[PDB]
Amino acid sequence: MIIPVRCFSCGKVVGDKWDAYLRLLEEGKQEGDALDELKLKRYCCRRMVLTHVDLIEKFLRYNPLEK
Amino acid sequence: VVASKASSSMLKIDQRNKKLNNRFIRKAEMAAVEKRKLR
Amino acid sequence: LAIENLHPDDRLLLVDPSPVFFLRRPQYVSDG
Amino acid sequence: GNKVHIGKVPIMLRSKFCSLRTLDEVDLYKMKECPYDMGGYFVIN
Amino acid sequence: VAFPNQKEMVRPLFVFSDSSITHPEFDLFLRELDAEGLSVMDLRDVDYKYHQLKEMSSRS
Amino acid sequence: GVKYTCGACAHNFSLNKSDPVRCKECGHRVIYKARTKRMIQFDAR
Amino acid sequence: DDTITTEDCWTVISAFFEEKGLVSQQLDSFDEFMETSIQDLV
Ligand SMILES: [Zn+2]
Ligand SMILES: [Zn+2]
Repeated sequence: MIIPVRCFSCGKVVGDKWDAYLRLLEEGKQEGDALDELKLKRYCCRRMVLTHVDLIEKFLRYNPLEK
Repeated sequence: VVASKASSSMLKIDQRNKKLNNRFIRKAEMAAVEKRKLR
Repeated sequence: LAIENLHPDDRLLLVDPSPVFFLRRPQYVSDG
Repeated sequence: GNKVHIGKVPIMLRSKFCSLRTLDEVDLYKMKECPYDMGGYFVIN
Repeated sequence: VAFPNQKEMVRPLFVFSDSSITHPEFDLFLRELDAEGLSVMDLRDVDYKYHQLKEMSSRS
Repeated sequence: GVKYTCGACAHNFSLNKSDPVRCKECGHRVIYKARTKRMIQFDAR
Repeated sequence: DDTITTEDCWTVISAFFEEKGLVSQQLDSFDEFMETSIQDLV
């Protein structure tokens, strides 16, 4: 739904690296190189950013219920 | 629509990745099939 | 220019101190 | 003798006679319909 | 609407202010009415207006 | 006495248990209650 | 010409799913029923 704050397995904070990851991918870097540049060594952390699906961008497209 | 910046970036990444996959996977398959043929 | 435009002998100088068909690059929109 | 009303036939969603066949992508959100919904079912009660 | 001293005016609704009418404002309105030679609404008519507004606001 | 919110235009209003269930300004038939004024506390776990 | 690989087969399958969809049979059957079947039943 939205990038988790901590890696499930170990507990490293990965919630502050989603925007940087997208910026790096925008510049043409490969996914492995982008994850390496963010200093994500353990594959337990790498799966958190690699396999995250961002669904909040789909929930936000609905008109807000209040105003 | 006025899509958000993250969505536009994701769309660009998806287009690039689709093109790169369509090239590299096809090239690897062509490389493998000729080797399997000559064996 | 890129790695392809490099001379083949100079490419041979790039030695690690090939793609495989079953490792796709991740996507987000898929297709259909 | 003219158009006499004989009944009401339930409409399959996303079919040719459904209101969602048109409306594009943007208006599908204003109607609170998921664009991933595929139709093919009826709504009875 | 119309000021007593001034003439008739057609105004939109938002021109009025939610703030209460002050003592000098009502005094000036009374002085303008006296200058024109007009009177103030009767207390019976004031009660009739109050009942009309209460009926209208609580109507279903 | 209790607030309500329209389902289409998100307009706040109130009802007196005798008005028809309807938005005053767009005539929508579906309205929602507003959130309670009580304190809401969570354990952050 | 040139040989056809697996990726071309997946391109063709993608075209199939782009046109038809996954529930095309339900919608096609219902459209056929509404367009012509009711009139013939009458
Ligand atoms: Zn970890
Ligand atoms: Zn409304």
